[PDB]
Amino acid sequence: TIAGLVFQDGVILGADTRATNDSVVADKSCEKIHFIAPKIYCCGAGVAADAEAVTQLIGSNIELHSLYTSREPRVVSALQMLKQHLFKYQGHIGAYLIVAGVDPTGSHLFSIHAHGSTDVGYYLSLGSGSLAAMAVLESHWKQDLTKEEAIKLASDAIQAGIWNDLGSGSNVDVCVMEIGKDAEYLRNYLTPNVREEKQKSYKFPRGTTAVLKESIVNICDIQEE
Amino acid sequence: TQQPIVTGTSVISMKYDNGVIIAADNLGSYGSLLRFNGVERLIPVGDNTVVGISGDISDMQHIERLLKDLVTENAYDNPLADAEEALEPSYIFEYLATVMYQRRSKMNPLWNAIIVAGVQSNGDQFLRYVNLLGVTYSSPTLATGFGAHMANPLLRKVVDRESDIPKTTVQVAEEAIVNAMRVLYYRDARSSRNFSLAIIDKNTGLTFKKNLQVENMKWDFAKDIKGYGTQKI
Amino acid sequence: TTLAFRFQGGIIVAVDSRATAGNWVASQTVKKVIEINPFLLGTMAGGAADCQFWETWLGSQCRLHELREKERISVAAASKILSNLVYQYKGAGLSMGTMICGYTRKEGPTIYYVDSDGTRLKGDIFCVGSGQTFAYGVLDSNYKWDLSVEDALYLGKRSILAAAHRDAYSGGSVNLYHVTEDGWIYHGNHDVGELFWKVKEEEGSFNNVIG
Amino acid sequence: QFNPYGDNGGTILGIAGEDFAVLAGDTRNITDYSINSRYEPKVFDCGDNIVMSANGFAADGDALVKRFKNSVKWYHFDHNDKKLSINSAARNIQHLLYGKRFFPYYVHTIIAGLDEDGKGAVYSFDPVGSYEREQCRAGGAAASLIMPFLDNQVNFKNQYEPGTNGKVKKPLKYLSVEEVIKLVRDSFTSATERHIQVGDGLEILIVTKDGVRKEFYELKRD
Amino acid sequence: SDPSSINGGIVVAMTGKDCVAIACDLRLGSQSLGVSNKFEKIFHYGHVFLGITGLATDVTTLNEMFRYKTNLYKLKEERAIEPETFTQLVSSSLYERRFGPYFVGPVVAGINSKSGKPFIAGFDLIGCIDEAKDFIVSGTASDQLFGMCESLYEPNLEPEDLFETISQALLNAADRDALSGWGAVVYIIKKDEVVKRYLKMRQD
Amino acid sequence: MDIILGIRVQDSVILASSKAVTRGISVLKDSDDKTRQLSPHTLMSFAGEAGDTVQFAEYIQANIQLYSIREDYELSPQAVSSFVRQELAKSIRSRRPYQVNVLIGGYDKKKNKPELYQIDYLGTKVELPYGAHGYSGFYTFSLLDHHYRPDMTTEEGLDLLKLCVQELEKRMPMDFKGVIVKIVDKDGIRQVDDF
Amino acid sequence: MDIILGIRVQDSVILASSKAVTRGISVLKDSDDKTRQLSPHTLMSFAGEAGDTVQFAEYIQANIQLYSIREDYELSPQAVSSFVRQELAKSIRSRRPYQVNVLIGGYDKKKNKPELYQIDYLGTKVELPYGAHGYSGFYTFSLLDHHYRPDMTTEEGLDLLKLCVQELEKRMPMDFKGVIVKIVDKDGIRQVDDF
Amino acid sequence: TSIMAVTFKDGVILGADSRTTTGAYIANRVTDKLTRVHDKIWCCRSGSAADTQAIADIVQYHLELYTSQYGTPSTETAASVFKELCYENKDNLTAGIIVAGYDDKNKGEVYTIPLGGSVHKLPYAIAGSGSTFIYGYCDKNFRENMSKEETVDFIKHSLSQAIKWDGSSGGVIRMVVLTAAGVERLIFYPDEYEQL
Amino acid sequence: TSIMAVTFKDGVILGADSRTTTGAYIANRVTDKLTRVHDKIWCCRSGSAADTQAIADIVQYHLELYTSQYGTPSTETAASVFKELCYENKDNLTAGIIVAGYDDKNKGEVYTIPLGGSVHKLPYAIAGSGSTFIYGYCDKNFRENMSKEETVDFIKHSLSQAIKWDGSSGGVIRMVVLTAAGVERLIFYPDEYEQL
Ligand SMILES: *C(=O)[C@H]1NC[C@@](C)(O)[C@](O)([C@H](CC2CCCCC2)NC(=O)[C@H](Cc2ccc(OC)cc2)NC(=O)[C@H](CCO)NC(=O)CN2CCOCC2)O[C@@H]1C
Ligand SMILES: *C(=O)[C@H]1NC[C@@](C)(O)[C@](O)([C@H](CC2CCCCC2)NC(=O)[C@H](Cc2ccc(OC)cc2)NC(=O)[C@H](CCO)NC(=O)CN2CCOCC2)O[C@@H]1C
Ligand SMILES: [Cl-]
Ligand SMILES: [Mg+2]
Ligand SMILES: [Mg+2]
Ligand SMILES: [Mg+2]
Ligand SMILES: [Mg+2]
Repeated sequence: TIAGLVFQDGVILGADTRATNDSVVADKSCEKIHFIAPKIYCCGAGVAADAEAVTQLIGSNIELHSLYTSREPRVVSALQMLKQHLFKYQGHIGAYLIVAGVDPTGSHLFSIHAHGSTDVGYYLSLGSGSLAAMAVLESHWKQDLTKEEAIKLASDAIQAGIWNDLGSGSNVDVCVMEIGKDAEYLRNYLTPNVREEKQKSYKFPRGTTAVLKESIVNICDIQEE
Repeated sequence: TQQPIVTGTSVISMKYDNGVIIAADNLGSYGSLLRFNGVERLIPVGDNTVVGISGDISDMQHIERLLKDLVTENAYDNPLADAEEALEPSYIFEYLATVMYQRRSKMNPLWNAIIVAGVQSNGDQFLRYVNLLGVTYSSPTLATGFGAHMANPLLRKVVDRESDIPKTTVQVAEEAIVNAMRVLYYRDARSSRNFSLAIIDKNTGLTFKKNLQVENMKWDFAKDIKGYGTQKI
Repeated sequence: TTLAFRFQGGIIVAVDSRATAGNWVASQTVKKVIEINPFLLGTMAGGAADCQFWETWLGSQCRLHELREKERISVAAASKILSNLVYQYKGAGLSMGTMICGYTRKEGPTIYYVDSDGTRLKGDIFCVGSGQTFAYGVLDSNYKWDLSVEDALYLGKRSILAAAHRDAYSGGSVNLYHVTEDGWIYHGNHDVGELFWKVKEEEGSFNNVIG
Repeated sequence: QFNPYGDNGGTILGIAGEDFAVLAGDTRNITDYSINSRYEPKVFDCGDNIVMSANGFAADGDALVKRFKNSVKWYHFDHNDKKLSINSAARNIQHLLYGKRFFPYYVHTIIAGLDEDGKGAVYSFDPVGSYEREQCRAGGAAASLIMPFLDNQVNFKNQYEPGTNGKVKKPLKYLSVEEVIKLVRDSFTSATERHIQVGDGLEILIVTKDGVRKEFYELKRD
Repeated sequence: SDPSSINGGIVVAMTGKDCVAIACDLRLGSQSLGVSNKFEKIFHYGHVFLGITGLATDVTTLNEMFRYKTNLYKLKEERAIEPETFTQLVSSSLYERRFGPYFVGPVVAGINSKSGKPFIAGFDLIGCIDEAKDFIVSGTASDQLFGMCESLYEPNLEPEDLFETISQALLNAADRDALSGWGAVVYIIKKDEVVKRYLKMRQD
Repeated sequence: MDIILGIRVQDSVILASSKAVTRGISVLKDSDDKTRQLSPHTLMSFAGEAGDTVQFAEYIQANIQLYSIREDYELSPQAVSSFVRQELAKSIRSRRPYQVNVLIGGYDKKKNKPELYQIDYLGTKVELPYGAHGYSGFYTFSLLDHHYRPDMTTEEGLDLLKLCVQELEKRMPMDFKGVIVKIVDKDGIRQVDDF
Repeated sequence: MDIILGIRVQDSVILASSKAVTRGISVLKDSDDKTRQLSPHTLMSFAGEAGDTVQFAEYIQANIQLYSIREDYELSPQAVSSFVRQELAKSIRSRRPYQVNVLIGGYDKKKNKPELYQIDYLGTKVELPYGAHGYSGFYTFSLLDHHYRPDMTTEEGLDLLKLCVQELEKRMPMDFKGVIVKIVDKDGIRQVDDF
Repeated sequence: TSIMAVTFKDGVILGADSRTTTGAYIANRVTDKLTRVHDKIWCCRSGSAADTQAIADIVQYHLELYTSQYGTPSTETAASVFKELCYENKDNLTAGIIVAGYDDKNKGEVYTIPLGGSVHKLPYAIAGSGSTFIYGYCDKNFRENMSKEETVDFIKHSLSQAIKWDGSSGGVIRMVVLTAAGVERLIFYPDEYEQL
Repeated sequence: TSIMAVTFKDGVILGADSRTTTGAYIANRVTDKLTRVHDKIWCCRSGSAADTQAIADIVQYHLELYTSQYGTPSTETAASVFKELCYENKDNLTAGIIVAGYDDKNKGEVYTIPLGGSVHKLPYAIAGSGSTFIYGYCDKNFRENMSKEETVDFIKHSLSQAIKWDGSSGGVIRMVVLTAAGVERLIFYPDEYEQL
């Protein structure tokens, strides 16, 4: 469940922290809000390695470009490079991305599909939890939201995802990118799913397990005279 | 085995302190073509039950008839037909859930998902789901098609569990339903603006409102969106 | 993994106790031998439901026969009711491989293999199931007609242990039966968990394994 | 094509103590990535001190529980109100299931109660009616997560007496109902963490000579 | 046909108090046929441990590939690679074969020799990194390991307690998998000590 | 193509390899040697698709012979097995893989130890006390689990292989026309000419 | 299984039928008789799908045996063959055809003449001096087309059959575990015990 | 999608709905389907969103390099580059593009490039899934040399019928006016056009 | 096929084109697609020509036996008969039928039965391959309580457009007028309707 929306003087991103393999949870605390530049972030949905690899690739190139041009990197640059690279691979890099940031041109919010289509928007959601999120965003989004409002709406859109979508779960990560300020990354912004204390401790009496042989492993380099 | 041809989209509904609310748009779709702009998909049975039907309209029109024929049959040699031996919502649901599951088991299903909304003899709320597979489930909020994905999130924010039902008034609940229908109109390409809504309340009975319309639609922000990325004009 | 062989001292029957759902181990404690009467045994391999049901149903039919004919059923006649039954279902996807093992006066100790494609064979040695090849290898290499009852039990056991080890789809435990003039005798459940280590130590076999 | 089957997820768990049995199930009902209900009961009192769950395709599971409940009603009628023993129930369900061997019920069935010696009993069935009596069984989506835990904790598998080198097994014991419920709750917390179809609620039906008692515990709702 | 389940095998990694544990089974088979009861899936470069489940030809290939890269690394950096850095190398190396993957489930375990901080990670076959605080699971009985770990596990276990926990996770999960077992190995790892133990398990 | 066995005893490795080359309906030959000497003390038996088998073995044989001339030295069995596994491991991600399974039986003159390596067409290497490719294993691994010891003499190893050959002739559907048998030991590679 | 041969000589018919019963990877039996006596002077050998073969053989047997009691008389081989043919020809257009091929060897006591009939599962009948079903024919027919003479004795029939088995044991891929041989003459049916 | 361009006395007008769909889910309800390849040459996009974005981008690149060297390219030249891409990659493209632009010589010009990658110069053009419903209407109601206000009405009425009957169309009706005066963007909300 | 029925002040009119195709071959250019099931209950057929003929023949039978027993059936009862057949045999049928009839009580009624076998009572109805192209035109030009001359024209213009765009349609426009006055058959030839 990934989302982003614009507010008065910036843009905000939200994401859940669940990774799935078929029907099992592979990860309960993964970061879906990837770094591209200091003030450009990318929410990732779809094939996990694909979303992670394509944001790292473009983020690496945006850094070399920033160095080369002696300028703050623009969101439309990250947008173009993600979109041209996904397009080249005709969907086979199964990455669904929400791009947002501040640059010298102002604040920006874009969605990117696996085949290389881009959308412009004031509020966007992507992934299995996107309909749960888009229902909250379509109920409560207005123009000139304050930051306190924006963070409430974004985190409510991800919660819709967590509760109502099996594909989404665990915690809410948020990233705030206000104009003329440092972007603030708020990993575990909400923690609404802490496992309740267990009934028992399953710690075994020592010697419970039958052992055939023992040996010391040599991990040091050169045992020496 | 068939394939649905003319189809009706989301039916959404919820329990509140005294009764149940159920709503459905007035569209019969023919694939992508928005063919029929006057189709009623909430069918009341007596004064205590509304059956909300989504899927193939021909299979819905058949179920309509089954229910109309059921009222007739229930009257036969039943001096108490309009009192203690009137049809209950639970009796109507169980009839449909029987038929639905027998049609799937003959590999000739009725291509529908059905919410039975109503209030029982004793004033208890009744909300139960049945579809073409004969799968059944009850919840304080129920929705079919897009409404499962978009309406349920919104309606569960009001009634997230059983103990929330007595704290929810008919004004709160209706407002939640009318809002959810607007969401569904923004985001379902096979929905319409013109919808119907029924409240079944254990005091005021069955209110059936026709020709409702989504309003307070927010489009303004559209004027500012230009191109798909780098375009400024 | 099921086997049954004939020898000087009658019949030896041994089965494993594992049930599967693909690579999911469903159980390690299953019975694969139905006791049809005091003189008649059934082994089970294939569809869990197919074997349990139709061999239970075979017991019914063996009981009706002795009510109607005031006579214990022949192993031939019992094996041929199951084989004629499955032959009616042929093509419908039943999965059964089974040995009807029993003693009558007229026949002496007898073994009939029956499978869901309708094969019915009499013989002195059968191994049936995913593990049959592992069992055959040990059994065929130690088999004589004139083993002691004690030795024949051990071989039948050891043949199932052999298959329990190598075959991914066999194991749990070895159930042992001995059929004589006097009828079948249970000779115990032997958990592979404990039996593998005792056999390794005592026999000095299984030198493939870190012991 | 029309696919007559579906998957409502959910997970169930039977454990047989000395003079009692439990049958537990999550109350969550799903299709695909949608939640249908957070409270849709799945473990039913069928009478005669027999509790039963048919977990999988919920429609087939309802059909079966509904047909077994009726089976019980007719066994009273046809056999002068005689109590249907669990072993007799187990055999009856085999016939119910196997009747549909060539168009099965897509369910894994556990029943629990007391045998005719007053001792706790769990019976367990594949979709076409194979069955075995056990101390332990988990069914449904998270069976593969739970059964190894039950193997370890209820049947003391792979556990040996400390200081016996590895030659004396931990001796088998009957657990108290207090101890069994802790295992049940810990099994469903665990499953809920790692399986996206397990959560919302845990309902436990406990069966003793005195009758059928219920317990309900919240599970995580994500 | 499914490469991830021809040979079988499981690996499980747990963190404890100033320690990590990694353990594997010893089975290698061709589906139903068991072949080797000595096939170890845990390898080490310096003090960084790698368990690998999946297609056995890829298990062997990737070990030979990570011995090669970690040897050069050490010759240039003049120091052993650390678990955090090795994890990235594995991910890089899996993702470079994105459209022709190795059919493996890698698991990194070790202690940062500078910070003294215990570290485990796991990967999908194309390099997505899962960096768990508690435990990682891989192989044909992964579901069974998730269930065992999620119940049995508790944080800050001493070396001799974590040994008992991890052993009981593997052994009971292997016994509900047809393609795992046949013996098992557990590595107890401390900052400047590493014990290796062969577990007596059922041979079916 | 449907039976190659090997067994490592105390002081030697014995490879046993069926003589039948069958195509469809006809047995074309009953005296086929499914083997190549890789170096004086290293013998590789092979079984798999037609052409592929000999083409692979003769390619491996050339390469080890080229190595032996270049260094004027014989590679350890462990080295030759590793070379081979890598050629198959490279081959499985090719346009058209070698569909060949192999046993490698060697006497390492450095460690004075016999060594047996089973490698399948995927590049799956294992050192074993006894090995088999194809359906043979299904019978012979249980036999050898029962009757093998690691201190057996070469005659005891040959007696143990007769049981494997008797049991395969008893229970296997195809007529494989017996085995050629070769012993690898400190003195090199010899063929037992009566079996 | 697989190989059923028949040779009609001067004054007898000789059926030869393989003793193996194989299912997938294991030879389950090596002493199987693939023949039912239909009447004292008429023998049917059968091969094809498992289950079908014995069910169809014993079905034909009971029907002929019934006819023998009802008329106190023995149907000619020609009558038995035409009845069998029509049962198969009826079967081929059933819901589930009998997948069974048969040879019928009879001594017609009315004409004092041995007769061999070859019938396939489609109900294709032919009277032949020698016959075979499945892959056997591809070898044994050319062999008999060379060595066969109509005026041969039974001892010469048996030699001519030993030539057919030796060739089949040389050039066929699957071990059929020898043949059971039966002579049908004026005196009835007997089994040659050592072959 | 529902898109058209109409030549009138003073220049040309591009029209489009704002609905983007992933099956029956509206992925974006305020899509801008009117895209600038040059100051006074715009196109309407229909087909694969990815495909037509990639294409319009390359075309914008080509016309920008054209302008650097040879100055302002004709509408025809913009059509020709769209065609070249569409035609030569027809085996991997689902693009149906309408090209519309203003010169002072040629005045208003509309070209349509359907799934063939063929080119057709037309007084007006309709395309997208919603266009099937309004062939009848548009053929009956179109005239040459309409005023600006007439042409805004013709498109607003036409796209309105297209949106009503096509589930894949909907939202706001965006237009772009192209004359010697310059470049005027228009928007019309549902509460205006629905009640026509 | 292009088929429509429209209710006006004096009753109802059915209109159809005359073109039957096998692929792109016109098997019949003078088909009468307006088929009598009773004195003043007609239908227009679309889909499988076998299937709709079988159905119309069976309904003509049911309404003849109805008239024998219970007098003149309502247009609603004809629609129900058409629906009962179409719904119940939906897996072996490809029938899109419009039913139109005149009572003195109910005046003009129109029912449409699309593929699945559903029934829809409507002021007017259009159907067949050619109908997609006039949903826009018909919606903008239909009024209730039109005169006979207005309804002939509305139908003639509408089918004229469906014919222009649809290759599966063409030939002559057949109309059947159902009033108190009786039954009037109108034909219109290409040289009239094309130049509209
Ligand atoms: C909100 O809507 C969330 N819904 C959850 C989820 C899981 O769908 C996801 O898209 C998430 C994306 C994040 C995960 C954390 C890292 C950044 C990306 N995706 C996954 O968790 C992804 C599921 C998935 C599998 C396959 C496909 O296409 C076939 C799409 C999605 N999981 C994985 O990729 C796992 C990670 C293993 O730990 N591995 C595999 O699926 C392995 N296969 C990948 C496909 O190719 C074969 C190998 O988050 C959204 C935002
Ligand atoms: C020795 O060789 C053993 N090999 C192990 C094994 C497991 O293959 C088996 O055949 C064992 C037989 C015993 C019989 C007595 C009752 C316990 C089981 N078979 C199974 O465990 C059987 C495997 C199997 C599955 C499917 C088919 O045909 C499709 C054949 C065999 N298991 C089952 O049937 C499972 C039991 C789960 O509790 N259930 C299903 O597979 C459910 N499906 C059944 C088929 O129809 C769809 C539902 O023992 C031999 C002796
Ligand atoms: Cl777009
Ligand atoms: Mg969960
Ligand atoms: Mg195991
Ligand atoms: Mg095993
Ligand atoms: Mg629309």
